[PDB]
Amino acid sequence: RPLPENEFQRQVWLLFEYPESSGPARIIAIVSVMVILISIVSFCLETLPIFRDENSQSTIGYQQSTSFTDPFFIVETLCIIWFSFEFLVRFFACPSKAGFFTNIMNIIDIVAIIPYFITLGTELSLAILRVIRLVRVFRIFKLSRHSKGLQILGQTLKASMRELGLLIFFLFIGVILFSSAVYFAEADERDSQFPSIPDAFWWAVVSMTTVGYGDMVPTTIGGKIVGSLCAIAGVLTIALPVPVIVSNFNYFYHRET
Amino acid sequence: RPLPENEFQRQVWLLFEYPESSGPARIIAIVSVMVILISIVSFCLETLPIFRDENSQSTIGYQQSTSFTDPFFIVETLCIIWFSFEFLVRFFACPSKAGFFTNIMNIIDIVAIIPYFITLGTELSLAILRVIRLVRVFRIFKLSRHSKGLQILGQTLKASMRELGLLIFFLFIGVILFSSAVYFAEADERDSQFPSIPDAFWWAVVSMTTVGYGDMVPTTIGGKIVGSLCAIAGVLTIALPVPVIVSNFNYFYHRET
Amino acid sequence: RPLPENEFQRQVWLLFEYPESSGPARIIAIVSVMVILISIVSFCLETLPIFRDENSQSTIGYQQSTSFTDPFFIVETLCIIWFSFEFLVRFFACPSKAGFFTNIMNIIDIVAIIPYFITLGTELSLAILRVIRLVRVFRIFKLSRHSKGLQILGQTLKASMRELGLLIFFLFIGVILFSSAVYFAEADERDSQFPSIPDAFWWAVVSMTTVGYGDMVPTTIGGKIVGSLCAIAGVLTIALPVPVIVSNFNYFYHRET
Amino acid sequence: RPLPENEFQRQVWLLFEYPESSGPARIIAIVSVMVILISIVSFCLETLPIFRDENSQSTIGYQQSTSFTDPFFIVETLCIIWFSFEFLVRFFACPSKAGFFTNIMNIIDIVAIIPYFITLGTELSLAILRVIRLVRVFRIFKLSRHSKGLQILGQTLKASMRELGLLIFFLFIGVILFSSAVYFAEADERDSQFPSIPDAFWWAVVSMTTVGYGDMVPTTIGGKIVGSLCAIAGVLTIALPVPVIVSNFNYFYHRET
Amino acid sequence: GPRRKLCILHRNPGRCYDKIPAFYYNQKKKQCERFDWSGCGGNSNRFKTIEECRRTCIG
Ligand SMILES: [K+]
Ligand SMILES: [K+]
Repeated sequence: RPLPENEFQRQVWLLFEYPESSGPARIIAIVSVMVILISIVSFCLETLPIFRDENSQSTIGYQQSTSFTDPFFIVETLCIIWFSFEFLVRFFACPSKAGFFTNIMNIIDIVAIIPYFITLGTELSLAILRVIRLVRVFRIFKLSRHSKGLQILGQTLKASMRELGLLIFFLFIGVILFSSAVYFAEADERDSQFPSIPDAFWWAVVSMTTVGYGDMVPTTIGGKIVGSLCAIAGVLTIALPVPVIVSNFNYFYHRET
Repeated sequence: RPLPENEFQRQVWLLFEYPESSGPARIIAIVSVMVILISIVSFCLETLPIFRDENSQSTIGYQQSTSFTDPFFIVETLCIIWFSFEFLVRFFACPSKAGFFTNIMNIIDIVAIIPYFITLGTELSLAILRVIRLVRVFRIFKLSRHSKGLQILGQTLKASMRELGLLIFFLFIGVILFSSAVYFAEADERDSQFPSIPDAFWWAVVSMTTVGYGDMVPTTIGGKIVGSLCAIAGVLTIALPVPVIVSNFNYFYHRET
Repeated sequence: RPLPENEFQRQVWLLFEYPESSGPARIIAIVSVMVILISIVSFCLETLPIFRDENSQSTIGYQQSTSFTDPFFIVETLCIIWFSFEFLVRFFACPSKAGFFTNIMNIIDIVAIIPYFITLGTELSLAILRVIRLVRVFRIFKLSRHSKGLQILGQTLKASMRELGLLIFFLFIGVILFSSAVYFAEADERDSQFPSIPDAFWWAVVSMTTVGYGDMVPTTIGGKIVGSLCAIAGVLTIALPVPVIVSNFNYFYHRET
Repeated sequence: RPLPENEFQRQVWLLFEYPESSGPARIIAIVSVMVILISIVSFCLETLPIFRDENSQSTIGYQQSTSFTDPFFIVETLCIIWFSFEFLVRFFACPSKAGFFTNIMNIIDIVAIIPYFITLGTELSLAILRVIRLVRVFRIFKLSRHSKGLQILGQTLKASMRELGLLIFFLFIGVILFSSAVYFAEADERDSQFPSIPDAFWWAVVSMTTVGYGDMVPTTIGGKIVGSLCAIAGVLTIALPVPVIVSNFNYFYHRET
Repeated sequence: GPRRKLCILHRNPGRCYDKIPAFYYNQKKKQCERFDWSGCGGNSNRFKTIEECRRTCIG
């Protein structure tokens, strides 16, 4: 990547892009990491009943007001201010403005920055607000800028898209098969825990993944046989694409050194 | 695989066999795929209590009549008519009609076609109808024609028959052993979760596969020791032939490219 | 593999030792396989409450009497007399009688034959009878004679003794660690599900193996952290020796071909 | 390492360092192994309600008195006396006392020795006592001196620190993501088992590891979808660095031979 | 109390439309409570009479 060459844009770009270049760059990287971690902790703690009950305060998790009495709103505002400053500096110092919005890291930053401003504009349909609150957890992906392992995992996911799709397709086929089998095998009972095939989807996904929650369990002998087959076939189906994905991850992992 | 050479059968065979040959072939492939998933969705949704209680419609899932008031029957008959049209075209355009019935991909179509016509002839024994409606789910395998990964999985299953049988045999031996151990270790208890060894088969199969449903759980010290041994032996037994089957799948998966 | 050389002992040894040698040898092998399977089925059905309650019949599962009214006793007697006849033929046709008792495939036959005669002798302590009835399940290992996969598994177990011991040692160390951690982290709770460290051994063994029956579950935050660490460390611990054992099994499996 | 060369320090060092050097050295090694096992058994049995209720004796697990009537305190005193004698001999016979404390094998001895003397000095805050009694279990790590497998595992853990950190980081990211998803997808429910995202952390760690206790289980359709995705992603993120850790373990394991 | 998972479970009325007077053990309340079962689905944390729920969730 070429330097900005402006003699001041280049300095800011080096400061905010390559932490190893200088001491100030390293401290800026550490500050950004700590800010992201603080934002994640605040987002997770907003949902605790201690603050939720003893308080807008539940639809968004923070009270948007000029006074800004709520500590959660203060922390979120500070984190969003830091994120906005960082993104604006990077966008103003990016040598290629046309190609700036193509990198996945900048899209991640924009996704982590939008919901706060969307809520602020709205304050100036309820499921939309819940979805906006839910997508506020995507700032955990802002750590991919400072973590090399996260970048390796992202490259592995990009390269192993076909294997992931094959795993999903095989899982769906097995889930449909075993859900139908267990619904029809355990249908002539009043104590049946499978009311329909779409409900048996939960049992199929739980059994194939070897999770075994136990909330839904077959009772009839045919149900038990179907459950055995579901467990074995789920083990096999999961184990088929996983070695390919792991080989891709190892190739991208040891490529660094 | 050569063309029929009839100057008219060849065109239909190319249209209904090779999607990449032309645009109409691709649109026919997409239509077939959409019909298959529509049939799968209809079959899964026919079991929901919303339509089942507000409805014969419970034994077969649809009402066969000239009026055709039931939407599920309409969807099922449209999917079956498309399947029959495709099968008749493929049978009348196949250059080798003698070898047509040997391919598994055509046996799958025949199996997905038969149960609807069997029910129609019957309405034109109760467990027989239930098992027929169960084997109605085998149209999910009709996606193997349009999906390459499903064909690789089928070839892997064909090639790894001995290893699959070995896995089943080892699982059976371990299940018998640990069911006997857990029954006899926890037999002198007034309230025991294992009435007999055949009922302990369920606990064994959910412990070896590490699903652990929790419906059957050992209580006495000997039962707990047997359960830990069952978990270890089951994970080892499963891990024994899984790498062989995975190697077979990977060989068939990288064979295309 | 020398023949007995008696001109009649050699024929008997060939008949009862090499199934592929002649048609009668294959018939004898199939008959023996069916006899072992029948014995296993009878042993499993002996415990069913249908026959157990509607019957002596509970201490040993069958009633030893001259009339022999119990069908289970008749089946067990037939299987045992076939086993004894086969063992006597093998012992009287073995070229090396001194080394006959060294092969574990014959120790299996003696172990499967003894308990019936032990009960017969004592018919003409209560836990001893239960232990005898438990070791009566070892006739499932008589299939190793007619199964190459079982022999391969036995050779793998013999070769991988050190790895199995290392797996057991690692699992025991992890279980002690996490049982102590979960007992002390959830000790100041009236509703705590861990009465003691030996009782937490069960939770540790089922969590490290990802079985998770759910009977014992941590409740406090420290208990939850301890449980997560236990699960992760158990996955790692089990995953360590398994590739070595699998490599041993693969070497012993592809050696035959 | 060279002998001390004192003609008496060297003899003691060889006696207490190389079990294969002489018969007395093997005797001392077996005695140390048995003493460590006895200490572990006594520590685990101190928590049984048979002795704990029939008792100070609950906060520390033993009662310090001159009479020493409690068998657990007698056993612990003997074990600690042996450990202190062995540590003193090894520290007085170590050729390089400056480098003696750098070895982790002697840090293990010091850590296993301190709690008893700390409680003894206190006899002559309550959570501190619980933490001390928790770290009292680290004498199980004293088996690493007499077992090569534990040394191999320690070297593997030392070499695989980056992969362990990557696994922990990936687990944390997935846990945060799926906890937020399952909380927001199952928030508008009175019977929701996820009061908050930090509470859903337990469900996330249980699902991703596929332990599946079932104490917290999704109910809404979005919850079921999130749970299935959580199981899949947890399986994948466990399977990513485990092969690298396994390769490290195998390299350290076959290096000895 | 650590009883069977049959007891560590939340009430699931089912997917049907009925008000069957069943009894389920609530661990949060540490006791058995009456609830309305729809007549299908549900989980093992379901009993016909309170006597059996108190039997095999308390002892
Ligand atoms: K599980
Ligand atoms: K479970």
